[PDB]
Amino acid sequence: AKLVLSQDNLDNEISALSLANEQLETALMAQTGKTDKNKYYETLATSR
Amino acid sequence: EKQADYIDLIPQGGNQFLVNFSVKKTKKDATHFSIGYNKSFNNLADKNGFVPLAGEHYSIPVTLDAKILEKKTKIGITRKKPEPASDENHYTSATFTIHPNAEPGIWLLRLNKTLRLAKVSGMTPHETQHALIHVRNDSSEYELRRFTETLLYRKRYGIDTETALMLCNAGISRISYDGQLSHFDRLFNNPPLN
Amino acid sequence: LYNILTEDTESLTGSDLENSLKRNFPKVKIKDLMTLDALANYYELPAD
Amino acid sequence: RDTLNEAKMWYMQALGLLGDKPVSIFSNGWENPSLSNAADKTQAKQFHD
Repeated sequence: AKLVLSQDNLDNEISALSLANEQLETALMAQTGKTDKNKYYETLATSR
Repeated sequence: EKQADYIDLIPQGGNQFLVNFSVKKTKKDATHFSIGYNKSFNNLADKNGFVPLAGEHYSIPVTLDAKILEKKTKIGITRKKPEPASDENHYTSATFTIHPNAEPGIWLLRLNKTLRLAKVSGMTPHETQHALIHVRNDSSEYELRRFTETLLYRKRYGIDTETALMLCNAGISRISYDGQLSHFDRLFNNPPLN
Repeated sequence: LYNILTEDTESLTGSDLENSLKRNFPKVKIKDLMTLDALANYYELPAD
Repeated sequence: RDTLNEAKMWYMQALGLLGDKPVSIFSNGWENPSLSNAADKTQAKQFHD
């Protein structure tokens, strides 16, 4: 719903995997509550 | 008044705008700075958790209406003092009034120059303008000198127009150009280390 | 062309701007030149 | 040579038939709306009404 239909969105190429990863991160950090990406991965480095 | 910054309203189009600024002294107090409107109302965007830096070119997109712009409208920026901040910081503001159908000549003259230059130097008119370096004190002679130097450093060394521009004393551009990766990002954050 | 491109047109106002438009556009009418096709045909550059 | 002149003739005739190439505006009233603001039912109802 927030997606903006702009020529740059329509034209510019991005990596699909990066987009999958962004989609997963914005949910995992919403769950954890942390907004820092690097702090989150640091907590991700020890968790099982 | 003494020295604060320069503020500019960059009209993208209908109900789309931009604010560029470079606050001079950026060392006192700054936490989630603010954007003021009509000098007393409408905190427009309070979302940046960063501090603006000295002599640094920033750009924040903002949505306004041309109606209020038709009359004198003082838009301001408030570097937010930590807990309280309404005007008691070192506040800065500026007005922007629009009135169409005026002053056609001086822009068309610069267009005459840039179109002659594009046609002659063979590069496209968008390239010749993006590769033109403009400063508030930049004389036209030094501007053309920078352009011709760029063409020369592109002839010898056989480099890109962007590399030639960087050789012609051009800053790093944070803004994504031509629907591509910005220079700053393809330089440092491609891919961001760690 | 060098004499053309070295003039200080930016920050040039008053009757001096009138002089400069009469010098740099002696035969065309600026209002008739305003349009995009006219600009493309005057400078012999592509309209797009 | 003469057939090349004739070919230029036929192409010029087709061009005169087509007319003047329509310039494609890009600086136009198209803001960049969000998907939700572009996909409204009020947006279609007002139009058709």
